[PDB]
Amino acid sequence: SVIDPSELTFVQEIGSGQFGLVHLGYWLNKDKVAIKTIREGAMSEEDFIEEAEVMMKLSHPKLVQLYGVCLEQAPICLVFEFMEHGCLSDYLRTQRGLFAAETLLGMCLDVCEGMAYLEEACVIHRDLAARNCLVGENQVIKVSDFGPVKWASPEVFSFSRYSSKSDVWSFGVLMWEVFSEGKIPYENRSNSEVVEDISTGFRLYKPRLASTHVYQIMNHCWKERPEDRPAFSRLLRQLAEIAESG
Ligand SMILES: N#Cc1cccc(Cn2cc(NC(=O)c3[nH]nc4ccccc34)cn2)c1
Repeated sequence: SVIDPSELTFVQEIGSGQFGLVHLGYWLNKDKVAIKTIREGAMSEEDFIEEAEVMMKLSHPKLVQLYGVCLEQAPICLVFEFMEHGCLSDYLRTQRGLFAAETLLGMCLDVCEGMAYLEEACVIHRDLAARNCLVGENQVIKVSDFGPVKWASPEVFSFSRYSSKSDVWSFGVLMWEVFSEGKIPYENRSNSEVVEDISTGFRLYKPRLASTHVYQIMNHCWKERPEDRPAFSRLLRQLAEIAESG
């Protein structure tokens, strides 16, 4: 669907990413929206439209939804549904010390449900992190930006070979982000240092709020070889097993 600039009311500025500015607005003085205006030079306008085109044909309750595309006036923008609490990364940083391990695991499950859908759809995310996840009504997590050495798997570090298994490693890191309440993976480590530690066999430490079982799954996502990593469909059942038990 096509949206006119006159149909949008820019209320306030709510974020600035590498690819553009995000605003809180209204469409047709009705629906509360998030307007993603393009950043010139950061990416081609064609790729900005294609990103949204792909997303509009992927329907899952745990993936962000668009209202449409506003192309008439530059800066060109994407009109998404509003996610009240914003990015998971920011929502974890503030609200830190208030989360329970039952809530945090439920967030991983929300993302895994979404990721298992994209996996079946043969769609590779390539940048799955807490910053690319959005918190909405009743703390539901939705995946966004489905059109970063700290989230990269060894195949990505040295050979740039992305797969659903590359996203599995990323999800393992996203899990650490979630159970660390927004903390940065490999805190004061350089890109060269992250590659060296992982290549030697080292991995992110067990976060305080995570159980031994949670870390067991994290380490299953962090297997050097991608064939020894579970698919998101297997991963989803693994997390649910601990969700109902203890
Ligand atoms: N009401 C309100 C309100 C006013 C100011 C800030 C906030 C918190 N906040 C919410 C967001 N939401 C988003 O950024 C957001 N929502 N859907 C999105 C889709 C794509 C990218 C970003 C999106 C960001 N900050 C909420």
